[PDB]
Amino acid sequence: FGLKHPPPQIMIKNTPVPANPPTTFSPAKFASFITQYSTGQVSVEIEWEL
Amino acid sequence: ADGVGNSSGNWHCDSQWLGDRVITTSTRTWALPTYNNHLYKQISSQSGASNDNHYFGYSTPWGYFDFNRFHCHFSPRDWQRLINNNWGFRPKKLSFKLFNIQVKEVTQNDGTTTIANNLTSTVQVFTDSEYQLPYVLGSAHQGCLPPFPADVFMVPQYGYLTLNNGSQAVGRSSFYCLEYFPSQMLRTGNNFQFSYTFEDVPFHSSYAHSQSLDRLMNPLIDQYLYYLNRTQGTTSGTTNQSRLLFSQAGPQSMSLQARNWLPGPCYRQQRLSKTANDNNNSNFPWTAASKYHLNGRDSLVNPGPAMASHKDDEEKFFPMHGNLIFGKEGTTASNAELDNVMITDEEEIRTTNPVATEQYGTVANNLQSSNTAPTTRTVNDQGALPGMVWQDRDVYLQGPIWAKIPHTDGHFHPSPLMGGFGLKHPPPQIMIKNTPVPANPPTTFSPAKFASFITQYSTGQVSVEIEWELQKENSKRWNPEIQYTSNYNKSVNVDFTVDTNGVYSEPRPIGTRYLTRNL
Repeated sequence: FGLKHPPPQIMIKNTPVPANPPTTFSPAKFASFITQYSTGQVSVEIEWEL
Repeated sequence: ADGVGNSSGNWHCDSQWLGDRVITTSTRTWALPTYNNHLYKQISSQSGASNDNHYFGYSTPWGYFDFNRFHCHFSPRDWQRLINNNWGFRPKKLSFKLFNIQVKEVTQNDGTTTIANNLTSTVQVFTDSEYQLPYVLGSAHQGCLPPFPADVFMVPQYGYLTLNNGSQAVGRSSFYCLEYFPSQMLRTGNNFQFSYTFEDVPFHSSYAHSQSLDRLMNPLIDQYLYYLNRTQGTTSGTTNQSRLLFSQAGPQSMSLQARNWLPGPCYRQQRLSKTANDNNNSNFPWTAASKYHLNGRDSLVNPGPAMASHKDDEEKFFPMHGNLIFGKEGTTASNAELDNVMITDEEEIRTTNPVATEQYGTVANNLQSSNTAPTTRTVNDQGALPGMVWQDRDVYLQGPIWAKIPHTDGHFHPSPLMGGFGLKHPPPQIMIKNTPVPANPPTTFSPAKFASFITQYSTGQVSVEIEWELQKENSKRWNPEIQYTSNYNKSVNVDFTVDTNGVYSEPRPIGTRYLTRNL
């Protein structure tokens, strides 16, 4: 089936958790994060005509 | 007010364009360490430093939140859209939110480090709505919400200065303890809200002038006012004797007409060519720079009065310390090259404001007579005269938004010389801090100061939202207008995006003044 307005794309992401920052302020880009992942359950349900 | 498994607030960002106003909101992630080991530290300049570079003050364990830059709110597409259709704008309302706060403890036992959650630790936050602490915003300091929403940033440390007699202090100096303020303590689950309303402020002139002060008349009709145009005699035999003669100024003698207004005030600055070899071979800066000194110590006027960068067809000369200079991505902060920086141009105000490199004009300075010929003098520093009309300095996507007008008895033009809107009651400074968590105390009571704390930091999300009023343009110009565009030519990477290494960059400065108006 071709659709002008198909089911939209759901996007998911893990927010970045910074590691311990330097004691003295630095304007440099923060590039030391805590490594972690995520898991969960996803349910889908489609009603179809016959 | 929630538990540990419920999130406070969401990630909003985006912007909304309404009929007469635009709501720009942005969310970022922030980190915060402990500063000065939870100590207030006195800071003096140095022993043997320069007289001008002297200072006395304090540094606190408190951070603060900065969002006083347009690029910390707008986006390149939004900015281009705003400046290509509007004759002005100004802030109307402000909302601020802190949420999703986590306090994380750090442990060190070897070369490795371990980070753990600390659910019972609080965080202190408060806003100086009564404007009692010194205002350090509006000084073009670093550390506002990075231009790219995906960047995680760091909360700058707070500190202030006071009166100093050399490197020392005076009894008139003040000390402010920020723990001496009512502050809100919040754990993982709590959040902080804040709302604010800007006061009345003039619209920013986001347009150039299609006319000029010196050319504001009819190019077809003579004036009915006479002007002295000759002192000798025009007739034969009288060309060598004095005789006053009066003419009427028309389209030809267009520089001798009568006028109503004068160009803005001037404060001359030195000139520099963008080509290195065309300049003088000496270290003249700070020895040939327009500088002002008070209390016996000098200081440099970097922005200075709003004055045109160069004349027409110059495109090569800029005043020394006469315009904002931005840094390109990944540029050293000490002795960078000319091609690694970004010098802003303020030529749009050539019509009203005098050029910075040149003078205001000449004034007679003697009583001419038969024996003595008249003599004039060039004037490079000009104050304020009746009938003076001028224009303010433009603002840029990366430039400052506002500043705090000092609480003094007198003001002439409270518009900041560095940027945009001057406010008597600007958005207050929000300060945030990590409460100190003591380590195990001694078993036997000791009155000594407790100086063994648990090392930990904090992180969270900060949302900001400003509602801005817009002034629409209704121009009767027939031909098209000049506007900001992206070059269509092929390029390795497009402007205002990330490179293969994921580093966001800003290639050029963008000014608001693109549309035109008649004087």
